[PDB]
Amino acid sequence: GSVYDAWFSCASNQVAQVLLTLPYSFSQLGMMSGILFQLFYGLMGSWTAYLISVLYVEYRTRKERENHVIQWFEVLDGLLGKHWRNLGLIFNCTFLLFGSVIQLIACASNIYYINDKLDKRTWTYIFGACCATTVFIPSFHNYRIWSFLGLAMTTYTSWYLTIASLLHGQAEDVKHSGPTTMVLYFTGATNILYTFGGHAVTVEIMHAMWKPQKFKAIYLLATIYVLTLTLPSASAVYWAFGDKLLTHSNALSLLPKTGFRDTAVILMLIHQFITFGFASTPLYFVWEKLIGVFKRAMARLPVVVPIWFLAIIFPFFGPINSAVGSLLVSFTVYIIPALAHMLTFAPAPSRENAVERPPRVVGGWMGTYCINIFVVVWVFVVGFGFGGWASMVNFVRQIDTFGLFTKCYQCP
Ligand SMILES: O=C(O)Cc1c[nH]c2ccccc12
Repeated sequence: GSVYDAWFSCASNQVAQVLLTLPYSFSQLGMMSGILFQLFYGLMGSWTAYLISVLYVEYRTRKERENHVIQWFEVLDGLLGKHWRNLGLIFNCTFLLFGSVIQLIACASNIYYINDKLDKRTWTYIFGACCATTVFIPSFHNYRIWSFLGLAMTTYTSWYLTIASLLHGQAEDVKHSGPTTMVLYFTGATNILYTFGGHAVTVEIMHAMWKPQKFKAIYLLATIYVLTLTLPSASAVYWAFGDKLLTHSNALSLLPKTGFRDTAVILMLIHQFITFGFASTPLYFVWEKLIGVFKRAMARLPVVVPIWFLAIIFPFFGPINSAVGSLLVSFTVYIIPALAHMLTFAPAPSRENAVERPPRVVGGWMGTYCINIFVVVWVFVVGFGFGGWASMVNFVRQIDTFGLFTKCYQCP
């Protein structure tokens, strides 16, 4: 894969469905805090990808001096022993199970907005089967070169949301109460945390390059483009509708029904189904290996049954993003990538003999360790501590409001 091919991957593996939920998040944070968090986590999310990049280079160089595919649960094994391999494997697979569920919930939610004759829960049955057929495909890693399409699908939707909101225009009923409560505020901040970071598949992309060393720069440019997709779409939609978004998690529910809006759903539905096969093809690999194992394709289904159940019992499109973000992404994409870097380079011989030197601008090892400590401290307290509690108390509130196995979420 070429260097530019990866940039299409880091930009398509980024916001897929959360792009629709970001406007809902700002209604809980306010426009000011909303912009700052995306920039704040955008840089931290881009910084942790660098941490995953130096770790991968260190692993391969050590292993080459003493191969077809590498993954995160194996890089930790080589550097920090098998104890971290189990730690990384569980958190990644748990994030893929729920991360894959979010796609199924999003697909069912989006389709409802072009054909409302069937309720959203029923659409989870139809799309659940259309997402359970992923077991009948050997793998999607071989088709990671078509990521340029995913960027186009996300690019059009982001530019529609901002342009459509601006043309729609706000009205007298529109109000912007900003951070009304801490439960809502931290729930929104967790959606932005869930948005950025790398999504745990940042180590597989690097192995496809002719020169994996320069990935750290590519991701930063890939995150800068994402901010161009999220900052104007989320800021504009919030401006047009304001607090009305609080009861409308999906931005497409508020924008007027139009042929252009239909395109947003159709293009976005494809991008989420493919993103569903990208967040489940690793699950079908670990799962089959664990059980030892068309004789194989059908056997993958057991993994899908949890995806159906979670997607149907908790169709909470908006709040689920925060529930996954605070408990799993905060420990899978921010804290573990940061702890591993600190542990591996803790010994003096490893640090001095590091394959790649630390950045001069950051300030050498002293700067890198200080930043890594901040990442762990900030995400652990705000990302997991406050974010987890606020997300959970907001998540359970959905159960009271809409009930278990709700027929339809946040629809008229
Ligand atoms: O970032 C998101 O909205 C979710 C997402 C996009 N690509 C993914 C790959 C694996 C797991 C989750 C995601």
